[PDB]
Amino acid sequence: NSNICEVCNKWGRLFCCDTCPRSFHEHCHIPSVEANKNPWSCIFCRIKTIQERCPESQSGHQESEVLMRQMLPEEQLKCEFLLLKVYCDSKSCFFASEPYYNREGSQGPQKPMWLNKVKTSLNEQMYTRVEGFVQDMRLIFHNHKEFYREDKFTRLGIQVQDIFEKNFRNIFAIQETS
Ligand SMILES: [Zn+2]
Ligand SMILES: [Zn+2]
Ligand SMILES: [Zn+2]
Repeated sequence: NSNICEVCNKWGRLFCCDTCPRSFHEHCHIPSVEANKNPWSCIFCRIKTIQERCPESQSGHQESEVLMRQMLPEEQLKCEFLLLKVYCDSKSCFFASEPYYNREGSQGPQKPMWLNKVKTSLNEQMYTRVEGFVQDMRLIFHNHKEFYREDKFTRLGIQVQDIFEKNFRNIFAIQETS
């Protein structure tokens, strides 16, 4: 196994996947690494199994159909994995914890949102459709862009949204378009 967390790239108290060489901090993996379970397989491996069991699941889909899916166990896992992919980028730090807003010439968003809040919401099974999770994720970056206006810091929201969107299209097998 790797000797650094797959998500944050640091060493520490690491749990190793039995079916692949990746390793994780307890609360870096999503869901948090399970108490017992020998052997244990990471989210990466669980996602690869879904694909392998239903090869046609990789055929293109329309975003509108994906959003309307109910959050059955496979969709729950796909959203957990998508969230984890965002935490894998170091720029996610800006979006992880609860924000506050006090900048001359700007007003804070009406509905603040952050990654740890989406993570708690997934853990608590608060989303009934994929659309609820995707809407909160896109709201994180939209709030950032509107608040930071012409400050160059706005770019961090564009960057981390691009990671989210590329991974959304991959994980949910969105039909490729020009
Ligand atoms: Zn970690
Ligand atoms: Zn694995
Ligand atoms: Zn099949």
